[PDB]
Amino acid sequence: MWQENKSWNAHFTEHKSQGVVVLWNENKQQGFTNNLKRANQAFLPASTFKIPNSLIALDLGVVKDEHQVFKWDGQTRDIATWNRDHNLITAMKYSVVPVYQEFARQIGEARMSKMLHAFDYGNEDISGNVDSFWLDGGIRISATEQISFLRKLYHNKLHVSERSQRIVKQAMLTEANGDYIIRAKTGYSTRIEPKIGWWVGWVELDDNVWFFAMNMDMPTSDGLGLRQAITKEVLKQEKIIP
Amino acid sequence: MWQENKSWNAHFTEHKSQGVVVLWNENKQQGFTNNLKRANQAFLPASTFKIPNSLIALDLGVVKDEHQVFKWDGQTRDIATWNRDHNLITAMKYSVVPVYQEFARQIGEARMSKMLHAFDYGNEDISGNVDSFWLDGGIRISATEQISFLRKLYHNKLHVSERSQRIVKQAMLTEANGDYIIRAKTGYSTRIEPKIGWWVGWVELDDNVWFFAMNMDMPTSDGLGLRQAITKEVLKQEKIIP
Ligand SMILES: O=S(=O)(O)c1ccc(-c2ccc(S(=O)(=O)O)cc2)cc1
Ligand SMILES: O=S(=O)(O)c1ccc(-c2ccc(S(=O)(=O)O)cc2)cc1
Ligand SMILES: [Cl-]
Repeated sequence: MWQENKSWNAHFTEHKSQGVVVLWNENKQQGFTNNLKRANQAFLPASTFKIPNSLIALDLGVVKDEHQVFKWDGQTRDIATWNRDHNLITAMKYSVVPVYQEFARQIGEARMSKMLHAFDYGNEDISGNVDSFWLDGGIRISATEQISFLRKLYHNKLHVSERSQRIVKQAMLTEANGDYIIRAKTGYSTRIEPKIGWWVGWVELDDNVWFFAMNMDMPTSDGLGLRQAITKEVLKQEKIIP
Repeated sequence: MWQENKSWNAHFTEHKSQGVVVLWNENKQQGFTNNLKRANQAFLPASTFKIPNSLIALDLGVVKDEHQVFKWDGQTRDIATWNRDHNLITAMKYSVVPVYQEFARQIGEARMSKMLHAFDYGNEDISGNVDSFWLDGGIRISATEQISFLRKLYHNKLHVSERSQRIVKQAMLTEANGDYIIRAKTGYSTRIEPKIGWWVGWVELDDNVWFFAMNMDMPTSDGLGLRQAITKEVLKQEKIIP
């Protein structure tokens, strides 16, 4: 069911990095990883939590559709793409934290806890601040737990409307060409050690889907593109993408 | 409403070709084309009909979802990608006619005719074989009529469920990167003169969507790649994509 391939560590060492990549072959019901232990260690989800947060806001009517505009609050922040109006698509694409903090406040603690319990998401713990617990609160999730959550979403099995799940999967769209489709979400856990970069999602092929969940040590923002670079190197090594 | 911009004709003359490109700026509600007459000339839709065909098959339950596998019927045909099992996603990607002919036969002429009238689709005529009328029957649609149909699909305003429209828009996914998303459908009218190629769809940006419908003279299959190349050069010139 699960099997270890330490050859992938070469792609992390090439960049003075350390992390885990978890792959799940859906047709084969078989998984692969370079580090079985780290694959099952739980971290703050950071902005990968925007996937469940989006599903919850949509199912509860906090967000009516993927076109609804959440207007900039006028506060100029460090990330320039945040200083503008957004909808669900662009809020996801640029990980616009302030938009999702507003979602979390509207959802509230009671509804957020009950939804995460129904999702079986990570340790299901929302302890901490209602609008920041996924960045510095008590919630934790492993790479394999991310995949288990992503598989339910792919098959429309979560306890939200199929419509909510289809909208979030549209918003997760990251890349598409004649060879594959990638639906994924980045994340960067900075507030609580150890600082890690996330990348979770899946690769749609003609005949199959490969779910993936990776995280890696990330001491600064400069290495964030290594998330994408290293995952693709593993995908290329395993003959999943050309 | 429509502004003629015949500088685009340069992009057709470079490649020994002739045709029309039609653009619709959704935010501004203004349209652009290099040839208003041809923009309103109605042709056989060819495999661009796979968009309404998909919508009807899904709304009637002929297609359960985008994952349902439709087995190869065993007959080896000239296009190698057709000689395999398909789902809705890959049947649209590779324009697998025999799969959609089976859809059309199950839909039947009565429901096909009723649905195209509800869709306001072209001249709404399905005379000929129910499983080939978009290739050699009486149906005709112009580039501007493709735009108006696609605009309803984008806004979920066609007379089918929101679910069917979301699934078909997912299946139209052609290309996606950090700059744009293209949902579109190719078509090649081969059986009745004039032989023409189609490309219809839209380009999703952060802040806007640009609908497009193009067709061009296509006497040989060697020029089919010019549909996307010419369209993209127009999009590049208009600063829609980089
Ligand atoms: O602590 S702040 O509230 O100012 C903060 C700033 C930035 C981020 C951030 C960074 C990168 C990414 S992503 O590259 O992984 O998508 C996602 C989110 C999170 C929190
Ligand atoms: O007449 S046949 O039944 O043998 C036939 C053969 C080929 C095609 C065809 C060709 C190209 C494209 S596409 O490049 O626009 O996607 C779509 C469809 C249609 C019918
Ligand atoms: Cl999509």
